[PDB]
Amino acid sequence: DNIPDFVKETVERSGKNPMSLFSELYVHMTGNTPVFDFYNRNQPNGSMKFICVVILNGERIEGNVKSKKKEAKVSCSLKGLEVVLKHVSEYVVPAVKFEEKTTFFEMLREHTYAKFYELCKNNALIYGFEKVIASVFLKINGNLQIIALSTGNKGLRGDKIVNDGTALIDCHAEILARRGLLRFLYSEVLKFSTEPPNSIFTKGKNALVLKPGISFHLFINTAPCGVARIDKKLKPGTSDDLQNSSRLRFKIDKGMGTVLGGASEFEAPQTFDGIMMGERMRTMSCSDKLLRANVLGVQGAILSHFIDPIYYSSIAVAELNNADRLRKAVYSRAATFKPPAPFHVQDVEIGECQVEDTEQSTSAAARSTISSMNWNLADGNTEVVRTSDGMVHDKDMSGADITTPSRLCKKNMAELMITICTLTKTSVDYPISYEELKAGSQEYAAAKKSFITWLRQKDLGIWQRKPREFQMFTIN
Amino acid sequence: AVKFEEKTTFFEMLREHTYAKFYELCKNNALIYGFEKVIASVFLKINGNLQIIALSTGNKGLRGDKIVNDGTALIDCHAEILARRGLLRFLYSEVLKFSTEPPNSIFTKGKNALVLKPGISFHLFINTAPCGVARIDKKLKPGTSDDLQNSSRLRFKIDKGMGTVLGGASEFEAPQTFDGIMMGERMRTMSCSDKLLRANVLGVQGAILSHFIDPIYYSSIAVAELNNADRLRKAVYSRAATFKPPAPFHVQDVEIGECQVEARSTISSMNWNLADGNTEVVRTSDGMVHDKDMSGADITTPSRLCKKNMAELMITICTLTKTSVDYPISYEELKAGSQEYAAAKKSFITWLRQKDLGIWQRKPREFQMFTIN
Amino acid sequence: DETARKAATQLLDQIQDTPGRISLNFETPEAASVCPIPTSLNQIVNTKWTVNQLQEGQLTMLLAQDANKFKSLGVKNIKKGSVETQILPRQMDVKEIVEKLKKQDNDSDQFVGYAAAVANVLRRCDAETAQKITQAITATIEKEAPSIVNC
Amino acid sequence: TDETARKAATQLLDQIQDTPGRISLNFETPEAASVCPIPTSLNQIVNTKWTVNQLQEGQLTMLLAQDANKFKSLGVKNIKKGSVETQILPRQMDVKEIVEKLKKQDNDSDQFVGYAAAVANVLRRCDAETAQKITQAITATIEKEAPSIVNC
Ligand SMILES: O=P(O)(O)O[C@H]1[C@@H](OP(=O)(O)O)[C@@H](OP(=O)(O)O)[C@@H](OP(=O)(O)O)[C@@H](OP(=O)(O)O)[C@H]1OP(=O)(O)O
Ligand SMILES: O=P(O)(O)O[C@H]1[C@@H](OP(=O)(O)O)[C@@H](OP(=O)(O)O)[C@@H](OP(=O)(O)O)[C@@H](OP(=O)(O)O)[C@H]1OP(=O)(O)O
Ligand SMILES: [Zn+2]
Ligand SMILES: [Zn+2]
Repeated sequence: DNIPDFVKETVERSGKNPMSLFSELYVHMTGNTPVFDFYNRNQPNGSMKFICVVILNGERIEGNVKSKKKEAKVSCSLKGLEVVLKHVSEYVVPAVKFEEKTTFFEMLREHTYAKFYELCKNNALIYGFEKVIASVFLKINGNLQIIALSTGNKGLRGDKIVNDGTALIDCHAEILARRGLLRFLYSEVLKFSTEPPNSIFTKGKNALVLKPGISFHLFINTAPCGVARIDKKLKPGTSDDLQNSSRLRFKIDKGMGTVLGGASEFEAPQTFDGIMMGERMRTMSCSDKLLRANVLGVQGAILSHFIDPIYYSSIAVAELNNADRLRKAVYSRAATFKPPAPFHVQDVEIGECQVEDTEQSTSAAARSTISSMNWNLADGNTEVVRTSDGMVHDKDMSGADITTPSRLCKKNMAELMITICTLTKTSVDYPISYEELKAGSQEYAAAKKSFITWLRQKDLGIWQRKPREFQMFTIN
Repeated sequence: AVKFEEKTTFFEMLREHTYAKFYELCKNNALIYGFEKVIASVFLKINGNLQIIALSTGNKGLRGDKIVNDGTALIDCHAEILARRGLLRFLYSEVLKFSTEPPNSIFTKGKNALVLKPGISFHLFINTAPCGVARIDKKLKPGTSDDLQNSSRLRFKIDKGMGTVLGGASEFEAPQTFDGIMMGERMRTMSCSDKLLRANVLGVQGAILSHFIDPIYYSSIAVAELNNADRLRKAVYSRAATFKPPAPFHVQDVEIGECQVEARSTISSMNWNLADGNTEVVRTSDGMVHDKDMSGADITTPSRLCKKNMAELMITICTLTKTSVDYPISYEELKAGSQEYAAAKKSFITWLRQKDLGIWQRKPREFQMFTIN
Repeated sequence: DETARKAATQLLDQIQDTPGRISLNFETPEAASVCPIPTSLNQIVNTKWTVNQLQEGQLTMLLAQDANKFKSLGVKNIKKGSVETQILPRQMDVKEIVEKLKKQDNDSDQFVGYAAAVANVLRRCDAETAQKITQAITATIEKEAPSIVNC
Repeated sequence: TDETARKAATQLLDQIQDTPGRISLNFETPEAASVCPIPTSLNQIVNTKWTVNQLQEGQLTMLLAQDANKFKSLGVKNIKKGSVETQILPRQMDVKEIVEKLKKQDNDSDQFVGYAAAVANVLRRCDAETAQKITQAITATIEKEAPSIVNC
């Protein structure tokens, strides 16, 4: 063929058509936008032709001479894509931060992007995913190491829901960062099982506890969706607007924003069949999920069988003026809640980055992307998940898509926990299900129930729980 | 200037009087010069006596990043819509006039609500064809096969742009969200052709004013461009003639008229109202009134036509007429309080969806959750 | 047409004399034909109300008045719970609807697709036709499924 | 700016590029500590033997590669738990009274979700032949009652 197969490979794997892919890659390679030179060829009997010639990297990328502008320009785009994949190189960012100020969170901002671009070196297909990106860092005595890294701003479609837990439900960046943190915590539990000195855990009174000084810090390159975003308006509001601007919100599969609920509105539980019949699945907003994280811990229900609750010590958002309303949304809405005993409402430190208000990038061409990467230190490799169905789409030897569950899905988390239980000789019931395993954490279940009940009784709203059949699958 | 009589010159008379009134206003305030590129007006007619009661200019809308949650910003500043809003303020003034001088008002105590005195009718004039279905697309091809149906579907205005886009796209299936709109999602506002259809179905009075008065309908719509009467009639009446709204409402068969007489994208817009009697200029980008002092500063005031101002006027009306209204109620609940209008609007939107005309693009609930006191 | 010219000039002069107000000359067929208003709006009423009841600043002058001058109107503007739901279903293509109506391996999909297609067909269906479809479906289900749903 | 502070700042910026994802703040000089001040609540200086170098990329993959003999017990017990109801194997096959009500019920402001769910439920439990013969009847009824919807 006159066009290299790598052009088709890039077009297919990037999820972008050749014209859009050429437009994107020309802008990422040089400082200009493709312009087509409409040359014409005349036959002796009279004819009109177009070539739509584009010049790039000093190479003549003259396309096929054809009747109209469309086919000639798309052929020139194909050849220009051949050119951009030739001369192997890609855009990178040097550090541009300021010092001596409150730049610790800015240190977290640069190291998140710097780590992401390092991953792009080994896997070129994740380029451009960093428009919406979150990461988790582990700190001890001034030493910080990135733990989890993820992108994405979209959720599972209602058509693609499954009862076996193989699909990622919410592929927002911070949620996937928390899931990568969960995988890292599982790895650390295993390490404590084999090498207690080298692990971050130590034997507490009733469960594993973090060694002193070890902290976890969440960074998000944009404000989490929900009331942490709805409060961008600096005007304080009048009276009832304060309570109105603090109620729970839920997400739509693809909506870039969130929808406020009501006072006993949406009290009817979601049903699996309803979502399949066409009802839009409701997922709690990332602001409410972060409030839940700072009330109940980030470790989740399953890890509570091994470890004591773990909380984010700080949450950083790449916005210049976010300290007040992010803190309100993330901590203050439940500051008066009293969890049962192992848990507490974490007074998370709120940090602001500098240099760039990142939401310029998060709002441009980030709506188009439908796939999300996730990286964590425990696995050490990147993974791309198509957010529409929330599962990994690899390429077969003979073509067509083969689709496999992500490592962050419910089934894989349950399998990892069962593997740890087998290795550490922990006795578990054979016929348990995913829901029964999570319900097994008595203290965590009680704390979650009390938190939901308190949110209801304080008029904050109704927590939009998923249908029970999302989690009835048996692991063993 | 001058045009030939002996013809169907009633609508040309409307056009001439609208332009004369606008230029009379421009004499009093020269800042509004040049706004008449897209102008609309509402006339009140009794027997052979005609009087202009509302007037407006403008062909743009609110920007997505300038939205507010307290209802102080104008969402759509197209000339047709602001003419209806000025008519709303005029109708408020007439309700108050009835509450004190029943003989001197246009309203009369009906069976269960105020009704117009016999012979009183309202007529809408527009400088150009309303955006959407009523306005012919210079692109594509004349309606054939499936595109014939698309010649009658609902169209949405798009902020930070011009023209109306068709529905049914993958992005337009999802509901509008306040945070989504403000951070960069395109805010969808229904086109003037579909808004005129809603005006012909549920009336021009709106939900809040429907508490006191019976539905009020345009008796005629006049547009200053010819060879398009049938297209305008299809947009505003025909594509909903089969709809059967609840008892107090009906689909008005407006009389479409063409005037004898057959470019600029200025940011500001103006509106005039007989009830107020004074012109008002708003900035269409943010839908707010901008003034100045000591030859500087950017003092900004909500428009008289905004949701908050309409609610305040409504509450003042209720106070003067001693009408009992709940104290903690909000704008969203006040509009929903009118049972008949809410049911009719819900039925109309459902009917539009079922007969495959499109999904009516309702604004996020946060646009109207502000309380009134 | 001498008086037709008179009426035409009177109407033309009226745009400069009292802009925004039109007073057509009725009760004279030759002068009435100068600006023939359309028959759809040609209703003449002997009502005592006239255009002169309308003047600029109407609302401002009414607001700045004693509160004792306003009589009672309709009462009890009671709130109503705004419909909380967004567009509740997801739309799907009619071509996709027909595709799931004809597939017969649906037992592999656990019959979810067929029911979703039926729901989407019924959602875009008018109330009477939807009621008839529901009745027919229930009747044919009862006919062919005794001891399963029928009792 | 002091030479030591500038040196510490340049070291931090260079470490951004040299070892992405790893941050090593410097405390042996209070001037150097002023370059990147940690929040006072986040400082929490504690003497410890653990170091950040104990974290290796892909540690989970290597850890699972070891045989089970090197893993010691954590000293815990895991027991399932009260999941509400059994709402038997999915509150899917819902009790026959619910489908009887849903099929009978007329007010479908629910947007036909419940009725279609009931239709699916009764369809599933019928045998292959019965369910097969019902579906053509349903398709035919849809096609004959509302041709404009389906045959367009
Ligand atoms: O990490 P997320 O994607 O936000 O998932 C969480 C998580 O589910 P996983 O079990 O998948 O981690 C929760 O579980 P906990 O670990 O906190 O117990 C919880 O699940 P439950 O409350 O049901 O135990 C919740 O789900 P729900 O939506 O039901 O509140 C939610 O899942 P979603 O992503 O589905 O929101
Ligand atoms: O003057 P418009 O711009 O056409 O405003 C209307 C109006 O809203 P307000 O009168 O409150 O400004 C409508 O309300 P009704 O008076 O007809 O009840 C309606 O609002 P509802 O649907 O809530 O009734 C609609 O808004 P929507 O787009 O949500 O349909 C629309 O507002 P916009 O054109 O400004 O969107
Ligand atoms: Zn989110
Ligand atoms: Zn318009």
